[PDB]
Amino acid sequence: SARMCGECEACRRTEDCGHCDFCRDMKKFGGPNKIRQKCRLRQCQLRARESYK
DNA sequence: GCCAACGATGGC
DNA sequence: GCCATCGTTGGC
Ligand SMILES: [Zn+2]
Ligand SMILES: [Zn+2]
Repeated sequence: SARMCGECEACRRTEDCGHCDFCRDMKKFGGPNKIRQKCRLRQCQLRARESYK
C-alpha cells in the first residue's frame, strides 16, 4: 500500500489496541465512527501520515 | 499547515 | 451492501 510498508511492527500487528483515540472512535469499541483511521499502534512507522502515529 | 470530520471505494 | 481505512476538505 501507499501507507503500508508491510514490514514494520505496526504493519504486522493484527489486534487493535482498543484504547487510543482512533480505536475509541470505532463502531466495534462503541464509538461514533466520525474519525475513521486505523489504530495508532497499527499506523505504519515508515509510511503513515506523521500525525497518525 | 493542521486536523476533525467526512466522501470514497477496493475488497469482501 | 458493508467495512476498513484511505485521501480530501473547510474551518481555524
Ligand atoms: Zn488503538
Ligand atoms: Zn510498516
